[PDB]
Amino acid sequence: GDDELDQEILNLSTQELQTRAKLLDNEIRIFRSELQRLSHENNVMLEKIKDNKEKIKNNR
Amino acid sequence: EIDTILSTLRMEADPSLHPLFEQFEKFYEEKLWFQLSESLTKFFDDAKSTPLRLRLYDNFVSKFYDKINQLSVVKYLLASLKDSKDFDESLKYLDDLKAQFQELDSKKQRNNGSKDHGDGILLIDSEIARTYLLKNDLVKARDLLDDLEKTLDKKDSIPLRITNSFYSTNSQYFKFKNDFNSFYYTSLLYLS
Amino acid sequence: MVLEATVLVIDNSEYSRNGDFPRTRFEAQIDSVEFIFQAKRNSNPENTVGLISGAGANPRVLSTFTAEFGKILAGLHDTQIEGKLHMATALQIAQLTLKHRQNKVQHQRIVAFVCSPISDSRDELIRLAKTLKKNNVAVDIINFGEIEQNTELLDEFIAAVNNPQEETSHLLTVTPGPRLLYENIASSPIILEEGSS
Amino acid sequence: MSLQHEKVTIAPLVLLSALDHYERTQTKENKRCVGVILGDANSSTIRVTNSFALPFEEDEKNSDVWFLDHNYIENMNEMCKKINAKEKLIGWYHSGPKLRASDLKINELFKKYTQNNPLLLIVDVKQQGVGLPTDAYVAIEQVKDDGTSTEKTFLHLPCTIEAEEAEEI
Amino acid sequence: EQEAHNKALNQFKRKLLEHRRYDDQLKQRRQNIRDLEKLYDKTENDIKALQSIGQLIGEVMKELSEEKYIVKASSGPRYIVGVRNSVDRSKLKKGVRVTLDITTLTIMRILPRETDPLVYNMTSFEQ
Repeated sequence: GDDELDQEILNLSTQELQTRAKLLDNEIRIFRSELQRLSHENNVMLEKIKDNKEKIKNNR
Repeated sequence: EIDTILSTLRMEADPSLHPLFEQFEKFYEEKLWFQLSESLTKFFDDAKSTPLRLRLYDNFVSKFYDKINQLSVVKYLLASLKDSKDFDESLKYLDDLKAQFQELDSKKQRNNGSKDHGDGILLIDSEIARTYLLKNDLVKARDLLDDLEKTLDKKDSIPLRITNSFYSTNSQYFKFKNDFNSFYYTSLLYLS
Repeated sequence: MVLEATVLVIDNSEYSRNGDFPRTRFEAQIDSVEFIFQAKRNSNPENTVGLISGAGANPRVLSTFTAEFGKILAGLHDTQIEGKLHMATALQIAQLTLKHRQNKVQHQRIVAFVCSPISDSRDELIRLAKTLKKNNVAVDIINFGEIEQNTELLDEFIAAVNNPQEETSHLLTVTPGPRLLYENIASSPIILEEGSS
Repeated sequence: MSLQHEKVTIAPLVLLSALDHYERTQTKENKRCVGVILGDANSSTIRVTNSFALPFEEDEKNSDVWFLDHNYIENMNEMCKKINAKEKLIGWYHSGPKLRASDLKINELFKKYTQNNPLLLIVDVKQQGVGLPTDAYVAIEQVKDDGTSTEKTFLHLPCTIEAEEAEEI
Repeated sequence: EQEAHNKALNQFKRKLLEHRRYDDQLKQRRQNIRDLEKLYDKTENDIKALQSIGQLIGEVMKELSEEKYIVKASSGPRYIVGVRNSVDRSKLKKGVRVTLDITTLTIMRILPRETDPLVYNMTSFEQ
């Protein structure tokens, strides 16, 4: 957090800092969608290797 | 910020293109930017060769790149510099804007994940080839034409827009060659 | 309500690139879906959610009924926004998705986001409105498309659907002004809704 | 997508199987069985080895309104590899007497899963034709030079059969 | 500090840093899906080879007719076999290695010359 502290009282208003974290709330609600999107794909992928390897060990 | 610039362009503009100018200010404020796309298209048809066109377009491209449709945004740009009689001006402005969108799609293309922006880059490239033909250089345009042609084949859904711009490049090349038939076939494909 | 299967219709448009809502409407809708799934699932985890779009020049199934939260989410990654929702056909395509369910105990419900003024005919859609309740389908219309200056064809659609039936049609209009689309919809009764039997 | 085609070869199994699946959805009267089509492609000759049903609903009020259960298609394909790992989507069959204009919109959906333009194989269940009771199309998008816009259209290709010797006897 | 509303800006400094470390969870997982895409394919490639069957090599000993060939298999005994259309007749010459099927005994394709396992040790001698 190199911002939203007494460094940034100088740069812009203290009310800009009040609202700025609340524009970072939208932004992490979006990064959470994408991170959970990627949770579901790594759960499906790993199980798709299990499907492959199960035949492969039988032949092996 | 941009409100000031808009207001100077309105006064400079025609009394008939004046009410269209008013519409830009309103839709930007209101965040209804699909209607903003509508008002720009109306304006540019009977402002093609008036000089307000290019100045207006610089303002809006700088602010929004994808909150107002990518395909619309480029399709304005190409016509403005066709009317431009300075080919040295035409070349840099396309070249600069091409750079922006390529930079853009690293961030927006994955986050939004439902709009692509790489399609715009292709539309721009068509005009760059054509600036060479306006400068009467056939070879340079041809090396870009070859790239455009392979890229059309590569996509397995093609917008009408891209195959039109691709033929438009070819058609202008062939009549600098003075070849009649080659022009004809190209224009037939394009008109359809 | 409990014991319920829900097809959420997401309206895909260039109207949802508008920044009225945060920080387009589409990016607001990503958040909204995630919330809705958990609300229903924590009311009753035998509920399932299907997802269709308007995207294209014809609606399409992005997800059939699934108990998988991530399949709904994956579907949104796939969908494209340059398509336009055509509501008449989307209702009919939803009705078929609502015949297929995990269990047949799961009730039938449509939830429809509206982000564009609808330019399908009123009399055309009033037939469809009455088809829904014969199939026992009620429809909750979250409206924020037809309030960008447009009439309420909707008023007639919701009255026609309502009848003695525990599935109950609802008209919700959501404040278009900044208060965060998802917040208001989540806070709005959706698991505190009532029947009409 | 392969934009190069010439012929469609069909195994005998395909035709018979779509007729079986047709009667066991109990389809008739503009409700027409539609299943997936499995086989080899990236080949000018489309070689169709097998076919299976999908859960599908056809509305007879509007055929532009249809149901396709997309989730099922991925699961089924994993079991196709169990049988043989060289069967993929190369189109979809129609069971009806002839080509519908709602079939162009349906064809869109199978593009997502095919490395080849998707096949329409009309398996008749009245067994018409003076040759095979199958017609074959593949959807192609092209400019039309007649002064009309770009269509996606179903263009005819010949029908042929490739039968395994084991099966043929 | 300069304010006692900077006792609540500490709380906002914390949210930013969490988000910028959540950026690193976006970048951690974006690297695991691209590695696993190739690892699911390395095993997917194994299925398509495993479900294929072998083929039996011969050489064209002698033309009998034009759709039937005498081959001498590498299993030994000569057979009479037919051909796939993919092989052309005039690329079938005598002493050319062919595949046969191992359940139909039919040429699918012409194969390069066979070569001894032993002579591949011999080009590995020049040391």
